[PDB]
Order: sequence, then structure tokens, then C-alpha cells
Amino acid sequence: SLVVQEFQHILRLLNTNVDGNIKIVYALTTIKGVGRRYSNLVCKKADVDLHKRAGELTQEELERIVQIMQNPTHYKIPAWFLNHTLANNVESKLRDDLERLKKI
Amino acid sequence: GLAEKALKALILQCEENPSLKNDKDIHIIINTGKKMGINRDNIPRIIPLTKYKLFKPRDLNILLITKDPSALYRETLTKDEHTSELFKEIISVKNLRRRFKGSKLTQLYKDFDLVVADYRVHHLLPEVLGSRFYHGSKKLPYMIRMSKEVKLKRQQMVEKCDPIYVRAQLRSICKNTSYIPNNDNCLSVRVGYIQKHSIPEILQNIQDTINFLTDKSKRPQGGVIKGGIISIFVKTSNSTSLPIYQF
Amino acid sequence: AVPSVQTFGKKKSATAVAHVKAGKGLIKVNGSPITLVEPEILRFKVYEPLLLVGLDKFSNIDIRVRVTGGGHVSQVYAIRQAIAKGLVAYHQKYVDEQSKNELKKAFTSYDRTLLIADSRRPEPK
Amino acid sequence: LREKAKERNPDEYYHAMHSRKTDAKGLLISSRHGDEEDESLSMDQVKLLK
Amino acid sequence: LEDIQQSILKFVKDHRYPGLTPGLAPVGLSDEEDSS
Amino acid sequence: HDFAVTSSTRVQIFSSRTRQVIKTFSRFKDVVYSASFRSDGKLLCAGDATGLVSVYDSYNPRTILLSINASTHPTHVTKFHTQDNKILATASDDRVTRLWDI
Amino acid sequence: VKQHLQRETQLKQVQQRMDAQRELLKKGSKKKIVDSSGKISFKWKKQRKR
Amino acid sequence: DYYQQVQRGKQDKKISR
Amino acid sequence: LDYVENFDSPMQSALIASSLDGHVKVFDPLDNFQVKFGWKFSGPVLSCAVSPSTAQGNRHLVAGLSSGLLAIRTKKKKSNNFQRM
RNA sequence: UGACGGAGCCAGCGAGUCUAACCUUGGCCGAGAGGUCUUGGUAAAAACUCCGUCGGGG
Repeated sequence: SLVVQEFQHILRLLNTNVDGNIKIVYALTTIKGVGRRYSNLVCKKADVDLHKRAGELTQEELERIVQIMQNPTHYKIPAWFLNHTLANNVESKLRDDLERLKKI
Repeated sequence: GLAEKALKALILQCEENPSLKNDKDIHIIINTGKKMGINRDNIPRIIPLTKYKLFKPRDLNILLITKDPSALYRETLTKDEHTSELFKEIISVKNLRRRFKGSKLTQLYKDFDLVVADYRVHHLLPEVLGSRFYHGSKKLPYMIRMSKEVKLKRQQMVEKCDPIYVRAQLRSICKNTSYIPNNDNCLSVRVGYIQKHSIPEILQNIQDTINFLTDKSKRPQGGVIKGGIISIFVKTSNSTSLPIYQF
Repeated sequence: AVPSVQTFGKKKSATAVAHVKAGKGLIKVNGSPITLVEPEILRFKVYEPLLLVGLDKFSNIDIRVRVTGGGHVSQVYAIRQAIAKGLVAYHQKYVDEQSKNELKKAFTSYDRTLLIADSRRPEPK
Repeated sequence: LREKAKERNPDEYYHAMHSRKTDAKGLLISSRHGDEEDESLSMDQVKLLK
Repeated sequence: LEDIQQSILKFVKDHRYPGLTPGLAPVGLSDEEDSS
Repeated sequence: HDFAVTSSTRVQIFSSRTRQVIKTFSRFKDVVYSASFRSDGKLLCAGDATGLVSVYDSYNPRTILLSINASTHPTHVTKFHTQDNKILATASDDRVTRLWDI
Repeated sequence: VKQHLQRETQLKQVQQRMDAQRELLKKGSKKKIVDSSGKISFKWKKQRKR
Repeated sequence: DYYQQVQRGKQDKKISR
Repeated sequence: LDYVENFDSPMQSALIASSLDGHVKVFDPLDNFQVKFGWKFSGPVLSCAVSPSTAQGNRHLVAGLSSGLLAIRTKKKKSNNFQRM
């Protein structure tokens, strides 16, 4: 009467926290500001299911992604996948001009 | 013999000078004797580089500008996966006109590093992509055959696309460089890059360029220079010229 | 010749010309069948001069329309006015006057602006 | 021309209205070959020409 | 005078876009197959 | 011709004549436990472990049409009444089952 | 001589096309048959011209 | 030490003209 | 467990029961529940269902398996002148 | 009280041989005026319906 099987909370990667219940692309873009399709690429690089939760997906595929992200220029990944004292002068010029006129 | 001397000197002073620190190529001035009789267009004819590859298609931002319905080309070049990582953006010209007017255009200019258009749309393009693209030889949009099919006269040409061929063409474009003809006698090709390769690379590049331009065959592209070649000045954009080979 | 009758419909700045000639029973609008008049919510605004008077009266004539001007909703109202005036005018011409009367009673009891122009001419109060 | 269009009188009848035609877009269609019979041919003339 | 005397007894050109043969991409075998 | 099959946090509608996926319901917080179409075929009801059920229009994955909060304990079983068409009989893990009227 | 020859074959073909049309004009009960290749042809009904 | 040399070349050529 | 009645079969009724061993075994209440047939899907099994009695198409049998596996087994199902002559 | 793609779909006024920028890096020719080419930087129908996608700000 037992069923067999194969989790964590908010996780930490690359000295940053990564979500727990949003999907993998949004996780990797929360990793700082990189592109959604770039994360889609990296997920294909993992050969990971795209629409798995962030509470799944164990530490060995996590570190594989860590390797890939810390080495973008090494697995043939392009960089686009990666990424009034003058106003003092003009007010002085103004006052001097208007001195001159209102004097004349 | 003098070329390397002039080259190293300009290299040194272009990391030194403030205004010269901000630009990243080298231009070559071939001054023919007689003018090339070819009236100028912006169909940038391409020259090959045997020894060295200039840029990397896995480094450059690419815009691709195609024919109307765009269904076929978009799905195929996205789902082939030998080009899925290749193009930053795919746009048909109806979308381009309907989406980009004003100075969002200039936003696209500064954003995208190289623009490539379908061969039968290039002539229509200069309106929509605007005027500030057609400055010099920096971001002149190139043109590529896409379906690899000839329209025999009075025949409905099939509409098709093969991603292998398109990535072959783009690898050619990104690996070598391109000139553009003049009604006058002096032209300047784009060669080199600051940090990406060095003096022997650029010297062999120069030799291959002048050899191709002076090749008496390859008549639309090789056999082009008419008269005696006078000189070649090496310079970046904001520089002063450096003289080479005055005989 | 052909038995053929032309009518006109009109809302804010649209126009719609219907030619009705005796034929086999097709209905087209700018060179496409009526079942693709576009805004797709108001398709039944266009179908109601058909389904108020039954399909057979259109089984025996070939109604063919062209519109222009205006926007979505205006072209819808011009099409249906032109069709309704087209069907009742052909019936007066090339069949009986009684069936002209029964048609026009149907369209008028349901909605008189199938037949007369809904001109909101201004008012200075 | 704009003043004439303003006093058009939309009841005028001239007799050559039976020969001359128009568009759907309003302005009138004039033939390039001249006369009321100078539009198109017949089968006996076309056979002899062939 | 044998070919033409046999008669009496017996680079993608286009029509309408001639920016092409000036502007084509002269691809190569290395340019095709070098899997980057 | 179609059948629902649950997963972890994902209710899928597979097809029958093409035996492939059709549609994906994936707006659930924790893992989702029972999925069942109605009598007439219109609605799908799905109860998950947070303790809320959602009934929403099958073949229309974007209208979370009526979310009924059952007990705070998980609701393992959420079924629609067959004989009637509008009483959702749900269960729970709270040892108490309920007949809601939708 | 060769250029004369090509002129002659081309005029021959133009006369082939023109002659087929002239006889489509004449009479009879034709039938318009369509080949595989795209080429059309006509085939007359089996009847005696009177 | 070549850049300023050719600068002086250009300058002096044109002022000589 | 699942029960399905009046589908085009020599069995008028069938009851298919599923038992966490690969074993999905199919029984019938007109021959007093004697075992009729059985598949052995690999892992333990959590659910089974056959497509209903009004399928009118290719019927299916799906079983869903405790390691995250579906196994699906599907049973499929000139001239107008000339004529008037 | 929505983003993001694609895809469909509809106006009414405008029609004087007149309609339109600024800097720049250098080459060539000319005795000069300037002419020709080259290079970089800054200024200038929509709604609507349809299909998929998403679910505080420097």
C-alpha cells in the first residue's frame, strides 16, 4: 500500500535567489535580466522539459545550467543571446544682455 | 615595408587619443587612376577573404527583412534549429512600415548590428528603413537569395526556403567584407577590427583585397578597377589618413 | 436581355449598390459570398433581410452587392438596406404586386430602416 | 468649374445621353477609337481579317 | 563551320531584379560545411 | 473523443483521433489531484491540494470560471453529479464531503 | 544560311497557330480537350459537313 | 612617431598651395 | 477501477481493474467476474480508463503509471453525357 | 479599466516646374572659386474584430 516516486523552497543560485513555483524560463530570466528566448536556448542546451515547475529539476541539471551560464562564450552562444554650469553660463549671458538693453 | 610602421603608429595613437578611442574598424583608400564608370547604388558587392574570417555570425545582432506573408520563412527559420539561434529578428516589410515610423527607426539603427534583406525586397526598402541607414558603408543592408530557385520567364516561381543555404550565405557575409562602387576614383573598403585580430591578419587581408579588386576576371566583381592604382591609405573613421604605396 | 434591378443603400458615409438579376440563388458581397461579411458580430444584422422572409425568395435570384465608404458598422447597415430594397423592388418588377406587399409588410413590421434612410439630420433646439 | 457644378440643375436632359456612358466612380468614359460603332467587330469581318 | 554546317542539314540570372548577379552571395564548400 | 489526465500541477486534455496533447491547464499552486468533465461535456472540475477547486470551461483554458474554496485540507476528489447536471459533489481530505451547488 | 533556316521554322510555327485558330472560327461542333502538359486541343464531333 | 609627421605634410602642402 | 457497458463487443459489459503492478486486468459481470484479459505495464499503475460506450471512433485504453508514464493502446476503426447515355 | 505577437478589415477632406535639415573624417582635380567621390555624428489611417503567448518604476 505504498507508492514509489522520484523538492525545495526558494532556492539560491549564482549568489541570487531563484523562484520556486514559476517555470524555468522565468527562473533563468530572473537570473539577472537575460533574455527569455536565451533562457529557452539554455533549456534546450540542458535538454530539459520547458514547462516543469521550479520545485522539480534537481541539482545536477541545475549545475549544468550554472556551467552554461557562467560560460556563454564557450558553448557557441552569441552576445545578443548575452548582452549645468552651462546653464549658469546662459543665465549670466541673459542678465548681461538685459543689463545692456535696459541701460540703453 | 612601411605599411606595418604606419599601422603600428596609428594603432598606438588610436588607443591614446580620446576621440579616436571610440571607433572600431579600419578603412582602406584605393585611389584608381581613371574613375570607375559604375554608377553608385547600395547593392554592396562582396569580396572574399581567404585567410581570415572577420566577424562571427554567432556574435552579431541580425535583422532579417523578408517578403510579404512571412509565414513560411518565419516558421521555417525558427523551427529548423540550424538557424533558430541565428537571427535576432524577422520582420516582413508590411510590419516594418506599420510598426516603425518616426525615430523608433533610429532606435532600430542603434540596436541592430547587421541588416539583411530578401533580394526582391531590397530595392523597395530605402523608404521604410529610412535615410540614416544609408550613411557610408556601416549598416547598408545586404541582400540574399532565399529560396535558391530561378524564375524562368513567364513561369510562376515556386516559393520555398532552405535554412542550410541561408545560413551558408550569412556565414559568407559575416566572414568576409564588401565594397560599393563609385562614379569617382577613390573608394574605401571596410577591413579590420580593433581588438579582434592583428597586423599579419590585416596585412594579408589588404593583399587579398587589392588582388581581388585588380583581378582581371570575375567581371561584375573582380574586374572592376580600371587604370593604374595609385595609393592606399589606412585610417579608422575619425582619424587622419596614413599613406601607403605611392607608385 | 436579363431581368435586372439596381437599388442603393446608405448609412453615415457608406454606400451599397445591389444588382438583382434572375438566376440560381447566390448572394455575394464585393466578390465574396455573403457568409463572410466581416465584423462577424453583425453578420446577423446582414442575415436578417434573408431570414425575415425565408430563403426561397433568394433561391431564385442572384443578388450581388458592392459597398464603399464608412467603417465597419456603417458598411453593415448599407449592405442590408440595399439588399432589402433590392428584393422588394425586384418583386414589384418581375413577379406580382401582392408579393411586393407581403415582403414590405415583413420588413417594415420588423424594422422600417431596412427600407428608408435613417438620416439623423441635425436639430437647432 | 466649381460654380457650374453648383448650378448643375439635376433635371436637365440632353439627347446624347443615349449614346454616352459612365463609370461606377462617376466620371464619364470616352472611347479611344472615336464613334458609336467604332468599339468592336463582327465575326465575318474578323474571319476575313484572319 | 562543322557545328553550324551540321545545323543547315539536320550566376543565377533573372528577368526583373538585376541587383542579383551583382549582389549574390558567392558561397563555398568550407562556408557550407564548417559546422560551427 | 477527448480525455483529461492529471500530473504534477498540470491537467492535460489529450485528444483521441490524434492521440496527442490538445490543451493544458496549469494555473494551480500546488499539485492538482482530480480532474473530471461534467455530464454534458462542457465544464472541467479540478481540485488541488491547497484545498480549492476550480471549475472551468473545458477546451477553454483561460476562463477560471468558478473557484470554490473547500476545506483547508486538500480535496482529493472533485466530481460532478451525473444525474443532475449542476451539483458538484466534492470530497476532501478533511474527512467530510460536500455537495456544493455551482 | 543557318539564320535563314531559323527564320523559316519560326514563321512555320506562327502559321500553325494562326491556322488552327481560323479553323476554330469556321463551323462544326468542337470539343475543347486539355492535355497533361498544359497544351489544349480541339476535337470535332463526328459529323459530315453537308 | 609618424602621425604628426604626415599631419605636417598635409598642413604644409595646403598652405604652400 | 472502471466500468463500461454496451460497446461493440462479444463482451456486453466490461470492468477493468488496475493493480499497481503493471497489471491491468479486465473482468465481466455476466460471466461472474472471471478474469478475461490482462496487460502488464511496467511500473506500478495508478489509473486506467477505456473510452466510453459512445465512442463512434477509435476506442482507447489509457493507463497512467506511478513513475510519470502514460501508456496508450488504441483500437482504430464520368461525363454527364456518359451517364445520361 | 491590460501587455506581446501575428492575421483579417474600413474612411473623408489635401494635388502652384512646387516639398524642404545640420555637422564631420579624408581622397581626387583646379592657379582659385569651387567641383567630384569617401567617412562618422546628431533634427525630423487608428480604433475594432480574430488566433496564439504573458500574468510597481530608476
